[PDB]
Amino acid sequence: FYILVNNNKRIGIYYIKLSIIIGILGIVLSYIIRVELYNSGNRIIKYDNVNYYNMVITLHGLLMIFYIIMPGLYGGIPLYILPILSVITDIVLPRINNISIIIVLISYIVVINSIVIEYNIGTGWTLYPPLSIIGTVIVNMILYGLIIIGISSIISAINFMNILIVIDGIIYVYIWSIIITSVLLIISLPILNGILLMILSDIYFNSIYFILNGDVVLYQHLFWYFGHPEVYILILPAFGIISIILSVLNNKIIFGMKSMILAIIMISILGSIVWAHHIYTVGLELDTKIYFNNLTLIISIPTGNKIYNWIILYIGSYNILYNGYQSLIFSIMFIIIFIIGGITGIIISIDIIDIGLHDTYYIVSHFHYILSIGAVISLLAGILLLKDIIGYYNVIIKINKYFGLLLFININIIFTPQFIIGFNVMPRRILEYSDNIIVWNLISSIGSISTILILLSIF
Amino acid sequence: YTPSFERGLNPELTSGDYGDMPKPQPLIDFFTQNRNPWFGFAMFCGFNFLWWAFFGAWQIRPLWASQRKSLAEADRLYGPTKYGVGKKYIN
Amino acid sequence: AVRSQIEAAVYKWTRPRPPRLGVAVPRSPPGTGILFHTNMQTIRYSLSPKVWVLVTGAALVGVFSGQRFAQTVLLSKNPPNPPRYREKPPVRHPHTPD
Amino acid sequence: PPTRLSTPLYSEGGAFTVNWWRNRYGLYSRRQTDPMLAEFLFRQQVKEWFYDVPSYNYAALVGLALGILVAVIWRHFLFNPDVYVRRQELRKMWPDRHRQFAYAVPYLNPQLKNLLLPYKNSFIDNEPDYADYNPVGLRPQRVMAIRRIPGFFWAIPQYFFEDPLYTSCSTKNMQTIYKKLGYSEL
Amino acid sequence: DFPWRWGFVAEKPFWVGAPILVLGVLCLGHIIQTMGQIGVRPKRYTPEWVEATKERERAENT
Amino acid sequence: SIFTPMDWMFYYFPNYSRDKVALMARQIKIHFAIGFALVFLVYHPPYKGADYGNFHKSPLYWYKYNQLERSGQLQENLRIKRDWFYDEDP
Amino acid sequence: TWTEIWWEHDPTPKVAQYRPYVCTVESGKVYWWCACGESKTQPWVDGHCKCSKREGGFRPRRWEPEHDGVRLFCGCKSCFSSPTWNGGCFTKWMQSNPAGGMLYCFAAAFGFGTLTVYRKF
Amino acid sequence: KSYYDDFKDRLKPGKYTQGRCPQSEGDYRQESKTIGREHLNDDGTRSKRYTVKEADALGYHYHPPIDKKGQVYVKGPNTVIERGQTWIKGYELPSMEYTYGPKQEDIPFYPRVKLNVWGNYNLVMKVEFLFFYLPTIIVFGICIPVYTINFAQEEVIYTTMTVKVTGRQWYWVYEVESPT
Amino acid sequence: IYEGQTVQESELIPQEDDWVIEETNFCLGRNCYVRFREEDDLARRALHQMDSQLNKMHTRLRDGTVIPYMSFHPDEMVDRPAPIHTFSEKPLLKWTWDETYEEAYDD
Ligand SMILES: CCCCCCCCCCCCCCCCCC(=O)OC[C@H](COP(=O)([O-])OCC(O)COP(=O)([O-])OC[C@@H](COC(=O)CCCCCCCCCCCCCCCCC)OC(=O)CCCCCCCCCCCCCCCCC)OC(=O)CCCCCCCCCCCCCCCCC
Ligand SMILES: CCCCCCCCCCCCCCCCCC(=O)OC[C@H](COP(=O)([O-])OCC(O)COP(=O)([O-])OC[C@@H](COC(=O)CCCCCCCCCCCCCCCCC)OC(=O)CCCCCCCCCCCCCCCCC)OC(=O)CCCCCCCCCCCCCCCCC
Ligand SMILES: CCCCCCCCCCCCCCCCCC(=O)OC[C@H](COP(=O)([O-])OCC(O)COP(=O)([O-])OC[C@@H](COC(=O)CCCCCCCCCCCCCCCCC)OC(=O)CCCCCCCCCCCCCCCCC)OC(=O)CCCCCCCCCCCCCCCCC
Ligand SMILES: CCCCCCCCCCCCCCCCCC(=O)OC[C@H](COP(=O)([O-])OCC(O)COP(=O)([O-])OC[C@@H](COC(=O)CCCCCCCCCCCCCCCCC)OC(=O)CCCCCCCCCCCCCCCCC)OC(=O)CCCCCCCCCCCCCCCCC
Ligand code: HEA
Ligand code: HEA
Ligand SMILES: CCCCCCCC/C=C\CCCCCCCC(=O)OC[C@H](COP(=O)(O)OCCN)OC(=O)CCCCCCC/C=C/CCCCCCCC
Ligand SMILES: CCCCCCCC/C=C\CCCCCCCC(=O)O[C@H](COC(=O)CCCCCCC/C=C/CCCCCCCC)COP(=O)(O)OCCN
Ligand SMILES: [O-][O-]
Ligand SMILES: [Cu+2]
Ligand SMILES: [K+]
Ligand SMILES: [Zn+2]
Ligand SMILES: [Zn+2]
Repeated sequence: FYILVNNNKRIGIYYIKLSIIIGILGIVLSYIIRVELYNSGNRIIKYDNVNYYNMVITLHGLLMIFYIIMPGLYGGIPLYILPILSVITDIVLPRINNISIIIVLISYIVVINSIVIEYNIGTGWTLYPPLSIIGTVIVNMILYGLIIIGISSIISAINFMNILIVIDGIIYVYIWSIIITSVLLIISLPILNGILLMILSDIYFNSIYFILNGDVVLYQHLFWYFGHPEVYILILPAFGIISIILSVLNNKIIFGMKSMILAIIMISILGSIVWAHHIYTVGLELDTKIYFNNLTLIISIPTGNKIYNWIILYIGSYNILYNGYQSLIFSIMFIIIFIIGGITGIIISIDIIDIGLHDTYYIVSHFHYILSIGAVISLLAGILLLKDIIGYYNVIIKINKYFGLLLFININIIFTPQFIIGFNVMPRRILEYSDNIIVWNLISSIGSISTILILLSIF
Repeated sequence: YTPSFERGLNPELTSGDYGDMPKPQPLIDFFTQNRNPWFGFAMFCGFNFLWWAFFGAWQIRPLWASQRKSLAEADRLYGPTKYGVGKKYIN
Repeated sequence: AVRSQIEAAVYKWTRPRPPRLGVAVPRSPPGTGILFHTNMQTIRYSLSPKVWVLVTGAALVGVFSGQRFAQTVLLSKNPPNPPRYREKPPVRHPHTPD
Repeated sequence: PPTRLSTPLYSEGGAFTVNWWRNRYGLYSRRQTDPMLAEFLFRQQVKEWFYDVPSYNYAALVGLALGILVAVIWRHFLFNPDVYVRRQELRKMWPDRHRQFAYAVPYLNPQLKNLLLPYKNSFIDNEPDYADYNPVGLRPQRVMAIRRIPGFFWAIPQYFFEDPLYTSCSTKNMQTIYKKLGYSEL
Repeated sequence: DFPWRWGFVAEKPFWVGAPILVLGVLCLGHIIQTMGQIGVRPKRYTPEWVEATKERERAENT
Repeated sequence: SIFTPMDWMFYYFPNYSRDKVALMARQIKIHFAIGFALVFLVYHPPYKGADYGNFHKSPLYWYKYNQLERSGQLQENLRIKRDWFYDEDP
Repeated sequence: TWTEIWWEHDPTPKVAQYRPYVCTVESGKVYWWCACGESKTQPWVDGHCKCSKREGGFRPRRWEPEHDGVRLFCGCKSCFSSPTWNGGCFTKWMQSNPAGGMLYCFAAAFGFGTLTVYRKF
Repeated sequence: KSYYDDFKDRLKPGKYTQGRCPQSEGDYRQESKTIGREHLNDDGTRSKRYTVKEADALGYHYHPPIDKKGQVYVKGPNTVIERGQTWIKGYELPSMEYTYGPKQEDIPFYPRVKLNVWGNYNLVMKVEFLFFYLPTIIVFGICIPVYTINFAQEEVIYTTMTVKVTGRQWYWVYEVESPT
Repeated sequence: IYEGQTVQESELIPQEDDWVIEETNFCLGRNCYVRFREEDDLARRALHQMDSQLNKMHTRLRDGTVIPYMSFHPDEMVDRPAPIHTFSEKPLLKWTWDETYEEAYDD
């Protein structure tokens, strides 16, 4: 059979396959954006059809996060190797594992069908009210997808937590990363469901939470209470993969295993109580802003320890071993890229600096370096490491120095200018812009078209 | 390109019979890769990408000569007064 | 001539003494010679602590001495700003309706 | 860390000790099925986690972060005027909430604000004392600090009396310049 | 075991092919996006409009 | 302990650190109190810290201050360099 | 200094040259590198040195290029990336002549400081 | 040498694209009629009947493997008795040339070496300490500036003029006090 | 931290003056994509794949003992590609201790 299969390793493959398929739509949406931003004036989107652009950015953000990266890093690799890293045979809850991947597909079909049938309007991937609750039915459809996706995420989190009961070996660092990510989902998802229901209530049940005398900022607190743990849920599995790749490909025992494990735990605890650095410009109390700013900076301490522990893993490795394997290059590239993304995150953590850089392309570049480069490269690196175990072929990616170099150069061309544009300044979620920002936007656009061409070379 | 034989700091250690094994060469060969024209083309290439990445494409300047001149005149005639070396810069 | 004397003096003073091992290892049996071969994974050649300091110290002097050289010879100081005189602003904004 | 089960582990009395940890570690464990095996696994975990020197660094960090977290939460409820828990003031119109207004001024003047506000001149180059004077009296009059903020502020001199232009850029001098022209009052 | 395209590329030295590919890919990207705007001449980029902006900047001391 | 490598704590204070589990708890408790104390003793106290007439002047302050005071730099530094907007055009 | 002061049970090479040997190499051909510094066909084994005779722990070092080109080969016989050169020849020279190393490092540092300061300033 | 030439003979270039003739010439979709291959298609792939339509996991072709005595066939080891001892000779995998193709000669030498481990416990602990507190010191250096700038934003100022700004879709409305 | 096994001086004394560390090659050989035979059907290609497993390979020392393929994690212990059912017999994680009981010995 193909749909009835409960084998966890098969389901892991399905997660990877589905993420690539949905990735194409996400890439298409991303390509539409940079083509439009090539220069001032409409290029592929009519001025009378600006609503479509708002939908493109809204779906680009939603699909890439919930439908592409999260299934790939939290559903794909973990379902394949996690029961193997544990001494157990298969996943604890086989039937739940089957329904989780099916749920992800159905939610994807609902989302894309809504593009085709409903009027195309957008409110951003964060769905801030009141804009989200004064829109058309496409917003209702997107909410159903998120709620449905939430069901799959929570049941998958329950599945991984049960490994603690049955694990017959040692809890490796990678296993810890998945377990702690599951803990974050369990504590953050129910809060997300509650606020999403309130959005539906206003949209569909004549609720008045998001009109005058009802604080709209209420949504931002509850949403970001899940929002920031989500970004840490995306990256923590990537950290686990990097730890395995560096140790395995260098024949070096992981240094400071317990320090690595405690760093992951510390990040989750801190990541659950710093959500309001997304709300600096709303006008919070003085003491509130100081607290979140102070605690946000503290997240760098555990994150820094992991970076240094990774570096010493690569240092001193035997020279005779060939170092040009794509998996090793991607793992090393992650350290270089993540540091850039994290440092810029610390810059925008300072709230007064953030006043100028909120809702600008500097924030875009910040999370693209971490997610579009780092997370993707970590997912690529893990899949490459498991090529023999997974057994896929008909691609030239294992030893391809051209692909690694071209990818690194061109992605940096896309997003380095966006840091510069942030100070110029160019707002986010914008289709037109002043003529004097064209040069930097043009350079990034040339970077985007180049990256897409490179992907065709792997086949 | 029939490269030369560099004996080295200690000529005695390069005094044996090399047979078919390659013989040591001057260091200039390494930087030219034995004057491979494609290394020299890929070399001219290397400098172009570097230049674009740090200073922009200066190969478009010959086509931008006429429109740059008009921009310079506009700044001098109508733009805010420049002082000293500031006159050298036009936005 | 002077270079040779100073070169010899630094060479003699920098010859390393046996390390004070920070790990618990046995004493090699007396009369034990070479047992391994050159195909073993290469072990990086590391400078002794004295040599590392001297070389590293020289670079620090070089880099900052070069910085001072550029600032005093290659670069120039700002001349005083031009005097500020009362000027006539434009009569009208170019977009003022007529 | 002993390597023989015959040698006992020293334990203190209290709610977080070796004995306290042993009693609870194996409550949910399927692997600690007999004394010998249970002790071996218990000492294995204790050795791996509690005898790891770098682990104690994270223990300090979680304590500090949680301590701040609890204090800020508690401070808002206790002192923030805008936070209501009792209902007496919420049953009256705004002008009648006299008891709640008592929190306003003291909550507006925390110690740290008074200490650090004078150090604005480490950031602002021109007129760092533009907002120092306020005749209303809700806050103290501010006086610029005499030293730079410790840390990463190497751009400015260590003390402001070393800067030849510091006094010329003060709000007082600029006010003198513009008043001489009749340009503005401030 | 590889198609012609990879056998051709993988035969050359990496630092011979790599710099050429980087330049080539960037040039192709620029050319592709320039196709849709051949001969487009907005008025705001004409010399007359450029001068007017300079007049505005002088008046506004931008 | 604060800013202390615990290997030093293990070595120099064996009896105190004999119970590692208890030692870990004290590490958490001690740093919890510090964080709690900072908010309510350093930040919270109202109407305090406004005695700007009592700025601390460390010995390094006086060393540099006296050095410039001895010469004319201190007087020159404090002098207002410019108090007019426009220069006179000849 | 691993062989010199730390470990006395690994073979210790003789420095043939404190500079790399430039050689043209061909893909699909195997080369043998002298690890003792006494071969007369440097940087390759000549058939008469210790490496060729398998004497005193010295053995030839197998090497094969991926692509055709000109490559640098270790002459100091202690480069971490041996047979290929990575700069260990200069490092090992500084150990032998630390006074000279200071002069070179100072000069290199001086140039780097001037250029970096001049451009940024 | 070129190792590909050693096993060139084994690799005969293919005839059909993707390894199959057109279904009209040969119907690879049908189940094979060869005895003992009823579970396979003609081209060798597993038949849909075997894997889907009549899958044993669904109750088709019920055949318990275990026998009455609770035993299943097990292949014994290759035992040898010599020197007054019973020995077992392990099964060695075939030469990698047979499975992969390249001739197993001129293999580069990779010696045995034990794990590369960082030593000097005392030194290592200090490095771990620095990894934690060097970032902490940097954070402390930022903290004081952060407090100061936050206070500057919220400082109470003696403003003399008020401008009210209202955001609407999609324009800005400004309300100002008209002079008397 | 782990710094290798502890060694006593007596353990380093050789029984002959000509002893040197054995030069046994731990490179398993030259490999590439597993190359199947067109004549082999699905069943026999499966046998071919099972006979090309690197994790079933080892290096035999001079005393007859073998150092096998080893990995830090059990992910490298299953057949490549991973079969449907991997760990039919539970992998054993061997711990060591100094405890002993009399029943195991005989005098
Ligand atoms: C009290 C009141 C009472 C009221 C009573 C009222 C009753 C009402 C009843 C209501 C319920 C009705 C439904 C009941 C279901 C019953 C299930 C059951 O028991 O089945 C047994 C039955 C067993 O079958 P069988 O009879 O033994 O025969 C099976 C075969 O012989 C061989 O066996 P097999 O299982 O191997 O074969 C199946 C499989 C075999 O075929 C294959 O698998 C083909 C090979 C793979 C090719 C590569 C595919 C791409 C990679 C995907 C990777 C991820 C896969 C994840 C796992 C699979 C998820 C489906 O083919 C399919 O079934 C189709 C596979 C589809 C894969 C989809 C992958 C993603 C596609 C992405 C699309 C991107 C474009 C976007 C736009 C389009 C969006 C739609 O199940 C099946 O095998 C068939 C299931 C068919 C139902 C599927 C329904 C899907 C609905 C989707 C939502 C559509 C809504 C929106 C429409 C929009 C259109 C544009
Ligand atoms: C701006 C000029 C642009 C020129 C156009 C571009 C031309 C192509 C250049 C390609 C270079 C590729 C190098 C290999 C990759 C690097 C990997 C690596 O480091 O590992 C090697 C190796 C590791 O062991 P391995 O196993 O043998 O190597 C593994 C490979 O990855 C295995 O990789 P594989 O299998 O592909 O094999 C690669 C193999 C074969 O490699 C090759 O085929 C490359 C051969 C060298 C070609 C260099 C041509 C330079 C042309 C400069 C033209 C300047 C004028 C431009 C116009 C200006 C107009 C104003 O590489 C080697 O044998 C390694 C040689 C050591 C690295 C040498 C890199 C520096 C070369 C000299 C650059 C000079 C730039 C001057 C700029 C002045 C501007 C005014 O050791 C090292 O890591 C080497 C340490 C670094 C040594 C070089 C230090 C830099 C040179 C001095 C400063 C130059 C800048 C001065 C600026 C002054 C401004 C006023
Ligand atoms: C004034 C108030 C006073 C109140 C006093 C209250 C007193 C309460 C006493 C409590 C005593 C607990 C005793 C049991 C200890 C645990 C034993 C255990 O689990 O046995 C294994 C047992 C399986 O039996 P087994 O066969 O022995 O297992 C063999 C191993 O798998 C094979 O593994 P292996 O042999 O390789 O390694 C052994 C060990 C290896 O692991 C360990 O040994 C870990 C040891 C440390 C654990 C933490 C202890 C507390 C540390 C101090 C924290 C103080 C914070 C103070 C804050 C104050 C603020 C005001 O494995 C495990 O422990 C596996 C389970 C780990 C679960 C972790 C879940 C995430 C929690 C966060 C981690 C802890 C972070 C602490 C802070 C870090 C920063 C400093 O596990 C299970 O039964 C699994 C059940 C899974 C259920 C999941 C769903 C639960 C519902 C979730 C709701 C949301 C949770 C949100 C969490 C947020 C986290 C950030
Ligand atoms: C004498 C020379 C000059 C000395 C200067 C001294 C300065 C003071 C330092 C202290 C004194 C040092 C004295 C050392 C004495 C020797 C001691 C010793 O033991 O010697 C033997 C010892 C070992 O000997 P051995 O064991 O025999 O092996 C020797 C081998 O050669 C193996 O050697 P190795 O393995 O040690 O090789 C080292 C190599 C190893 O490095 C790696 O392996 C790196 C691998 C990752 C590469 C990542 C590339 C970048 C990625 C960017 C991401 C975005 C991509 C965008 C793409 C766009 C599209 C194309 O390091 C590097 O390549 C340097 C990387 C430095 C960071 C790079 C990033 C700079 C960012 C700056 C801020 C930018 C702000 C921008 C603002 C706007 C624009 C202005 O060797 C050394 O210690 C060698 C040290 C030499 C280091 C020189 C590095 C210079 C780099 C300058 C960067 C300038 C940046 C300018 C822009 C600034 C803007 C603000
Ligand atoms: C995987 C995704 C991911 C990850 C890991 C992070 C990690 C971090 N993020 Fe990010 N972030 C996003 C995804 C992510 N973020 C997204 C998607 C948004 C925009 C959402 C939206 O608005 O739509 C965002 C937005 C965002 C904002 C602005 C929110 C707004 O106002 O709009 C800020 C502000 O501080 C921030 C901070 C941080 C910090 C401080 C970290 C830290 O974890 C980084 C820590 C890492 C380092 C610091 C580098 C490693 C450490 C060292 C090299 C040594 C120690 C360094 C120091 C002490 C400085 N993030
Ligand atoms: C995982 C998340 C993810 C990923 C990969 C990307 C990838 C890219 N994104 Fe981004 N993007 C977001 C998440 C992501 N993005 C979010 C959350 C926003 C904010 C939404 C909002 O404004 O509300 C955003 C916003 C955003 C904007 C701002 C829109 C606006 O405000 O007007 C732009 C503009 O160019 C952009 C461009 C790109 C480009 C050019 C790429 C890529 O082309 C970069 C290079 C990548 C490739 C060439 C494809 C590589 C392959 C994969 C990524 C799939 C791999 C799959 C597997 C391994 C299974 N993105
Ligand atoms: C949320 C409102 C729910 C109302 C419930 C009513 C029932 C009351 C009993 C149960 C709830 C506990 C609160 C009881 C309070 C009794 C005393 C009282 O009235 O206090 C009021 C006073 C403020 O009221 P006002 O005077 O109107 O405001 C002045 C300016 N801010 O309330 C408080 O300060 C107490 C409210 C908070 C109590 C809970 C504890 C606060 C700290 C939580 C820390 C959380 C972080 C983690 C802690 C870890 C601890 C191990
Ligand atoms: C039987 C099990 C019961 C479990 C119940 C659990 C309940 C809590 C679940 C999580 C939700 C937390 C409540 C949400 C708190 C929101 C507070 C908020 O947004 O307030 C901020 C101010 O809040 C703060 O100062 C931030 C404090 C951070 C609160 C975090 C609480 C939840 C933390 C959960 C982290 C995970 C658990 C950690 C456990 C210990 C780890 C060691 C807004 O301030 P202003 O808009 O300026 O208004 C001020 C006056 N006008
Ligand atoms: O979100 O960072
Ligand atoms: Cu965040
Ligand atoms: K546009
Ligand atoms: Zn030799
Ligand atoms: Zn060398």
